[PDB]
Amino acid sequence: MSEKKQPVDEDNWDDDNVEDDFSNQLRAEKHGYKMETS
Amino acid sequence: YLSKIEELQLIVNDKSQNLRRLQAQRNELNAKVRLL
Amino acid sequence: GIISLLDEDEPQLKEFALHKLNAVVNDFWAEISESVDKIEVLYEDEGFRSRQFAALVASKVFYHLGAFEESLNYALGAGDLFNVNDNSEYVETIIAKCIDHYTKQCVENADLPEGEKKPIDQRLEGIVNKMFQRCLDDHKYKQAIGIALETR
Amino acid sequence: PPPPPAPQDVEMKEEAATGGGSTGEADGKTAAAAAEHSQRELDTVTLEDIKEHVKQLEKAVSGKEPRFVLRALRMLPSTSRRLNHYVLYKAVQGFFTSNNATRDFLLPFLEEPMDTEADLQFRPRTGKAASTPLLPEVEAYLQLLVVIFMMNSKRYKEAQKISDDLMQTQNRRALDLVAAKCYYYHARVYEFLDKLDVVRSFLHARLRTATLRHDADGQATLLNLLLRNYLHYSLYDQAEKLVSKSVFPEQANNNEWARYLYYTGRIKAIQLEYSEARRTMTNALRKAPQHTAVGFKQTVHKLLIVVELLLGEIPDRLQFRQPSLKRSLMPYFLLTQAVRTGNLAKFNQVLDQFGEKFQADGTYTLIIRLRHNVIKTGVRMISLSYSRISLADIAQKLQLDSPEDAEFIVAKAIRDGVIEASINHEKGYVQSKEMIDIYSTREPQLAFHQRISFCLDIHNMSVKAMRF
Amino acid sequence: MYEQLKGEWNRKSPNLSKCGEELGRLKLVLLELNFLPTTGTKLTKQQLILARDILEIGAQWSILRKDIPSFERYMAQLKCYYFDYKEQLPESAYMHQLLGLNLLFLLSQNRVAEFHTELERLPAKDIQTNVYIKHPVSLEQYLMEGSYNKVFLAKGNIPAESYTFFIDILLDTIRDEIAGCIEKAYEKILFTEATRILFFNTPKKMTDYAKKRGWVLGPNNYYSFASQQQKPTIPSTELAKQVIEYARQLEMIV
Repeated sequence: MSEKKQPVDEDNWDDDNVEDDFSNQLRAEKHGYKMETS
Repeated sequence: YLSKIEELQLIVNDKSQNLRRLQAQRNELNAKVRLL
Repeated sequence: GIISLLDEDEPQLKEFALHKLNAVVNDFWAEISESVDKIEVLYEDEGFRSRQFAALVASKVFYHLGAFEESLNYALGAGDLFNVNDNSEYVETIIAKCIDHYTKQCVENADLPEGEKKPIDQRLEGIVNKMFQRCLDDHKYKQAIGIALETR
Repeated sequence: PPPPPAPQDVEMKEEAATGGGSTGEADGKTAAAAAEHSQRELDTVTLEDIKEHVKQLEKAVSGKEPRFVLRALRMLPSTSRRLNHYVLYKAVQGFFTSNNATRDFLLPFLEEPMDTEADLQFRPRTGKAASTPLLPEVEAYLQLLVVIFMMNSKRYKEAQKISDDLMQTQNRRALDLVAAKCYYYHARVYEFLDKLDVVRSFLHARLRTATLRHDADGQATLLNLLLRNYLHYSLYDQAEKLVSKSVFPEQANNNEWARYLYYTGRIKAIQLEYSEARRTMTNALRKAPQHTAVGFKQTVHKLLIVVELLLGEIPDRLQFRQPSLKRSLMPYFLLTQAVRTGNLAKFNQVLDQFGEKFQADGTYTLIIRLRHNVIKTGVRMISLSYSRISLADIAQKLQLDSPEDAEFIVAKAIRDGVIEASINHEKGYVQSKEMIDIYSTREPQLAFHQRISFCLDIHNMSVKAMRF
Repeated sequence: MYEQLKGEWNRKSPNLSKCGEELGRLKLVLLELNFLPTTGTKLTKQQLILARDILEIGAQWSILRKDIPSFERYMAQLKCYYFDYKEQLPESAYMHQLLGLNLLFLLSQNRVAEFHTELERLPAKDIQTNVYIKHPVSLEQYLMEGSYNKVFLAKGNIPAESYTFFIDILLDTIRDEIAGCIEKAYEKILFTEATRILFFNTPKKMTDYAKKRGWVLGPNNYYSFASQQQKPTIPSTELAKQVIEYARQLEMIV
């Protein structure tokens, strides 16, 4: 039931929660360019 | 009203007497299984 | 916040606080529950000559919070205008518990030979002999002998 | 004229059960509650809330309410002939001409089952006669010639409060069960126009009268009314629950208690709480009854886990997301993304982008501590990460620019008690540690008392439920 | 009508008890008038608009005489002045900073939820405007952000009609929260971190701290104690008694 006030109102989808958890890390060369940085 | 409400509700509490009826069923089952 | 307006140490601003009480006490049921202590201050003060009304709103707020033996204490402390009421919630439930204490007290003192009792506090017996006359002069004496059951 | 036979059928199926059957279930019954037709009738009220009720349009106008409210009489055993009258009046809608006799002519129609005869003695038939006509009138609030009549119909329901209070007998386990619903609709129709003012004292004294003599499903439901009253308007009398916490019934309706704990979770959320508020939000969350009502958990869940957003330890919440809620959580998805991100310009640009939906929430408590939540997310992550970090590393990794406010951060984090981390006091430069080898053996078996004592509590509860 | 109510209008303090003469006049206002049961007809509330005015000025008297029961008294009067059901009043003059007086007093006495009912009673005038409120609420964000130096950055400009006593109590809630938070779980501080977190380089008040909290004033050096934790050995028999009542509760039930 919803007898309240509220009546007023996998391809990547599976990997999507991790994607937004991956949305803060080098999304996808500077990794590999760091090789020649030193 | 003034002093006439509580024992009516006490007889209502004979659902506990119905609990005794349930335990009576129980001990019936047990006594007769033991008879077996 | 209606009790901080009481630094005037006479009853003459306690009366304005009570004129606020009997106006909006049901809205301010949240407010008096902290003020239980100063209602005690009003009951303890014999110079506070409105201590009848102190015990009145004391039994009111304790009827709200669900205190019942202290509702009995300050129900006896409420005075002579206490029993006379004809209201259908407050006064009849608390005189129900009060004369329930009267009959269990008369049972315990009927279980207590020759005195050494708890004496009649000075605001019992009111609706005993006043609603008893309702039962008598309503010309059916079954309550009039039911009290004789209940007192032993 | 072929569809109105379906209200003709369900109407008689309702008041057959209600009138005759629950009157026979009121005569001598109700050992605890043998009025099973009361719960049957609340099921049919949910059925009239699924469907159109009886006569909102139904291809005609105003057929059943002038019809069936006559002639109940409760007499000599040929009152099934008055039921035969009720049944064989149904040639009027199919064959004859329908005429308008609702919402205007109802004012003597309600007085007809009293002015026929001394019908019967019990109030659930009176609550029937003022509820089962008038609840089919409330859900059409188009505010033109319909809402003043909801107003007067629930003034007759205030007369039903009067005839609930002075009716001669535990008929409150029918009338409070109907009155929960209809007093919610009271609050609805009263607050479709303005805030309700003396209806507050109506509700107060109505809570008072249901105190001990009949304390069955009235106190908790009227307290939901009072709670949502104090919720929709200014917030002064939550100290009333802090001083008069009498909120514990049998928790009967099994969803009333759930949403009750939800509403008081919003209360403790807006008073101040993380822990107790999030655990009663969690208990109401897992005490969601079903999903048989479309998308009604969803907006209320958006406002439910605001405190879990305020924890900072929340991931994206997407498992709840109705796709019809997506176009409304276009702010809220990026808001929990702003919880996962530590950006400051995005922390205020989500606000600068969605302040109107944040006002639709209307909770400033989230943004008054959500920056502090961002810095506590930072301190939880990095203080769980490294043993002896420096305050400069985390500080100028999160743009603090000075040692002394990083000192105040670490100091108020010790004051908030997450990690041991102290300062190698010369100019800052934290000397600290993590905490493994804290304890692992006698400390579980401290909590295992609560584990298995909770288990044996539920054992005895299943015993007292096996009793039924 | 009733001219002499205004007898203390514009000079604000020649004494304490001439304000007591005004207190007797407001006592006669309580005899004759009694603002709360007065329902409507809003010309019997215009002398109550005057009462709102001169009792805002009486709240200014309450901060002038330092009386905190009188402060909470007249502040609960103002709280009731926004509470009586004729909300359609002339717009209150000291409205912006009576909320600020109450809020900064609350911030001084360390409350935990009346802060948020303050954030709920009038939220819409907090972010857009009202520096008497807009400055304390972001100031609270800065206080529990991690800066007791935003205190002095702010005290650059906060008299705000006698918040001076309350920001002195705010200095007090700096210093006794230093008395707590000076070594909660610290190694050790020295004279200079006392000089940074504390202020007023050395009075007899940080010396009073070192001789008042049970403190070891080390050689230009500080320690909470010689072990800082009072050294934190039988977890068995108390849980054996727990086993007694635990087996007991598993008994009597099936």
